[PDB]
Amino acid sequence: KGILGKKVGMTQIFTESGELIPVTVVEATPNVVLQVKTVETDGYEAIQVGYQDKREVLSNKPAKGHVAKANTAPKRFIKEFKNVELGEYEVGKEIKVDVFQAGDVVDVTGTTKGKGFQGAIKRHGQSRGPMSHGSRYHRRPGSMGPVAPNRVFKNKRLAGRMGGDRVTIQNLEVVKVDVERNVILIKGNIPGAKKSLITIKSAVKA
Amino acid sequence: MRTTYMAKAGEVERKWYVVDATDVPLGRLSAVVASVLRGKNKPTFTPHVDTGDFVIVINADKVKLTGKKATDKIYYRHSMYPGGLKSVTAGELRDKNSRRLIETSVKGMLPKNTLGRKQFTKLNVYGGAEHPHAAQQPEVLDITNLI
Amino acid sequence: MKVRPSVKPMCEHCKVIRRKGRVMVICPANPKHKQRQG
Amino acid sequence: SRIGNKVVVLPAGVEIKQDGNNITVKGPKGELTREFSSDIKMNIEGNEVTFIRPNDSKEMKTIHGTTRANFNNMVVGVSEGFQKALELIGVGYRAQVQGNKLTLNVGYSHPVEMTAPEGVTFEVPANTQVIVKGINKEVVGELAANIRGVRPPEPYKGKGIRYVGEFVRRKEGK
Amino acid sequence: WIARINAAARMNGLSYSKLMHGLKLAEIDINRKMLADLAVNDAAAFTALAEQAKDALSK
RNA sequence: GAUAAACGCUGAAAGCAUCUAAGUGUGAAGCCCACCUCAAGAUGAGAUUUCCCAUUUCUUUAAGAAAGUAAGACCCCUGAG
RNA sequence: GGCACCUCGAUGUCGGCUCGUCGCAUCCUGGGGCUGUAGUCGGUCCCAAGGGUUGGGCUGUUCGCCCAUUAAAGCGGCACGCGAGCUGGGUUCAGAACGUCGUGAGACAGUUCGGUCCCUAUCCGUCGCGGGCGUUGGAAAUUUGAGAGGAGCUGUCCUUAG
Ligand SMILES: [K+]
Ligand SMILES: [K+]
Ligand SMILES: [K+]
Ligand SMILES: [K+]
Ligand SMILES: [K+]
Ligand SMILES: [K+]
Ligand SMILES: [K+]
Ligand SMILES: [K+]
Ligand SMILES: [K+]
Ligand SMILES: [K+]
Ligand SMILES: [K+]
Ligand SMILES: [Mg+2]
Ligand SMILES: [Mg+2]
Ligand SMILES: [Mg+2]
Ligand SMILES: [Mg+2]
Ligand SMILES: [Mg+2]
Ligand SMILES: [Mg+2]
Ligand SMILES: [Mg+2]
Ligand SMILES: [Mg+2]
Ligand SMILES: [Mg+2]
Ligand SMILES: [Mg+2]
Ligand SMILES: [Mg+2]
Ligand SMILES: [Zn+2]
Repeated sequence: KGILGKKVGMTQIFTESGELIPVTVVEATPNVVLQVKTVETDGYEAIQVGYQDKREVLSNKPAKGHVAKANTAPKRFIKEFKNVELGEYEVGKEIKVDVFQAGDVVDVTGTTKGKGFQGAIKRHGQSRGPMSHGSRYHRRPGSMGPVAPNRVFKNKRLAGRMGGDRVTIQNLEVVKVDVERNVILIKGNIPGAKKSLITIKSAVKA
Repeated sequence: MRTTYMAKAGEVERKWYVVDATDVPLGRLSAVVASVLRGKNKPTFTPHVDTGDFVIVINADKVKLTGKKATDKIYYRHSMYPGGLKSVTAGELRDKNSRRLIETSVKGMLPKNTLGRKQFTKLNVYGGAEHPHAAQQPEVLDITNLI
Repeated sequence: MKVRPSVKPMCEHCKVIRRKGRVMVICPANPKHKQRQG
Repeated sequence: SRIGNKVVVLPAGVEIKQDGNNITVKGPKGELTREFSSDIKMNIEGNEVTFIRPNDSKEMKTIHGTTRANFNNMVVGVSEGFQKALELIGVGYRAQVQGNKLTLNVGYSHPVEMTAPEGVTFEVPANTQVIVKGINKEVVGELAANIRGVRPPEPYKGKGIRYVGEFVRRKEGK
Repeated sequence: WIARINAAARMNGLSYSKLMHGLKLAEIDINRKMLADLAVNDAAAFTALAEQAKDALSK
């Protein structure tokens, strides 16, 4: 099971028995199967899924031709889902949030929020040097290494661009599925800025 | 008189040979194959020009490993990250990636330069008896008396 | 198990053998006499 | 004074079917098949089997006995079968078999279930007695040792699963 | 030249070292520059030399 | 899944014994997977779906040079997650 | 400790901070044999380096003692890793004083208070980010995974069962 949606935001919900839990709202207007890949043709089995209708002027003849088989408008996000029952899927079929049920354990993937150029303290959780006692060592990344190699070993962690990484959060709970609104409520928080693409898949560890 | 022959690129015709690796020790197979790839078997051999032939190696899964090489011959590789030394045994390679076993053995026996790297591409290794290169009309290279 | 460079029979029931390229001593009488060269 | 030399006969009416390799011995208990080394030449008279080695080198002296021991083991299992008898000892240790499934209660927080393949079966004359039975000696012994291995005998009170009649050294612990 | 003579020698059922021994036994003074040239340019002549060497080796 | 120490099973050399020689099994936070991420500049440059479609001139048997273009992309501009 | 082979047209010296990385003669956790192993705790040897391996008091200290913890609070290497990354308390530059030695200037066979830590990174290396061309018609998407990186710890309680 899987679906593509957009991160709407975070809120909270009272459960039965009165517990208050944070939830992330993921809106997933029905996805469309654009292509089915099989061992015969592609060497591996998967379904290609399209989400979020896109204006025609924003699309291409190559892109419009690709979604023609599924008989749908251009789609902004196209992703593949592996390890499913291909026979149960076919081009043009729609995937809705009702595929998931409340209480299902899912894996949620997204692209972490960008943070730009960041130093090794924030990027890698390193320790500052002292702020007083004559210290002139505050937010620096630490020794580059021993003398003997006459070089710096790879994975010496330094400043650089932070965020914008694919991150998967495992074993999250589906709290509610509002099908008329195409909304899935996930307990907890998930990666990504609001309006960014979010991928919900049934937990691999389950 | 400075009349010694020198081969040119493109003038020498490169033939296609099939070598059967079945029950042939890895190194002795590679040594004879390496010579073919370099052109050492032909009188037109010219060190600065590629004049060797193409070799298809079939049945690489059945290549022979004498002694305890199957479990005690270890192929190390380093990712260049600290503690990045990775190892695999020759026996494990023969069962799962027999092309790599043959290609690695032959690679070591070729020159480590542009020409040698070019000559290595003319090697094609297959685990099993069949290859996709019938279009080249390869001919059998009998190596029983060459090893 | 005793692991030592000098493995020798300790009583009349000790038997010297070799498994997988190592001199070993095995005794059906006393498990203390079990030895492996190393 | 040589196993490889000795003669094997065929009691009752078992028949052995030869081949380049993978000899086959069949009879009342079942069918067996084993892949010999091609260096030990076998003679088949009406009811007597004799194996023959090429030379007296260490390598050939070793295997000759093994083939004859292997072939003989093939027969006695087909002809009379093999079994191992285990007598589990404990204040409340008990056994029970349902079909090809043997469930042990040997003091663990959980019961132990043992499964037999087609060539072996469990008898269990009593709940303190287990008897593996089958046609192959490697499998019977190996399975018999797994049952023993679930709870090997211990030296202070004798508890556990022991082979019937095996010597179990006991310590006079204080 | 020696490498080229070796390749041509083997094509005539002979190793380089045996060919030079056989040519020496046959009193042939052709040098390696000339032999390598015959190996490449005039193979029939190289074969005739190889046969004389093989004849000398047998004698 | 393959192993370490370790424990076998069957088994001979060596009528016995024996985990080994052939044959066969058990066995670790370790090894290879399994989980996460990057990844064909993986020059060995992979695969799949879809779009454009065979133009003009000059040289020429040339994998020619040149010119409008097609699909498409960018410049520029309003911006931001 | 011995030697005096590189460096005296200078290779910056202890401890600490920051960053680690490697070895395994393994501190913890995992597997196992023997036990003078009843059980519970242990001893000892074998395998094992995957991860983990505390905060304080005193001292410049390392070390060590102590307090309180912990599954444990391992031992070493990397110019006793790391000062063009930091600190500069210690290591007697110039001041001053004590004990001591000296007729003395001064000195240590010793102590004491106070005392300037420069450098805009060219190259390789490291962490990020672009441009070019390639990948053999030109394009827009989706991809396989050669190979690589990350992660890898563990307590306590209940139950089985007094
Ligand atoms: K590519
Ligand atoms: K100096
Ligand atoms: K260290
Ligand atoms: K122990
Ligand atoms: K470790
Ligand atoms: K302190
Ligand atoms: K202090
Ligand atoms: K130094
Ligand atoms: K400094
Ligand atoms: K420096
Ligand atoms: K440089
Ligand atoms: Mg801190
Ligand atoms: Mg400051
Ligand atoms: Mg270097
Ligand atoms: Mg001794
Ligand atoms: Mg001297
Ligand atoms: Mg200088
Ligand atoms: Mg060790
Ligand atoms: Mg420095
Ligand atoms: Mg005086
Ligand atoms: Mg002094
Ligand atoms: Mg002051
Ligand atoms: Zn003994």
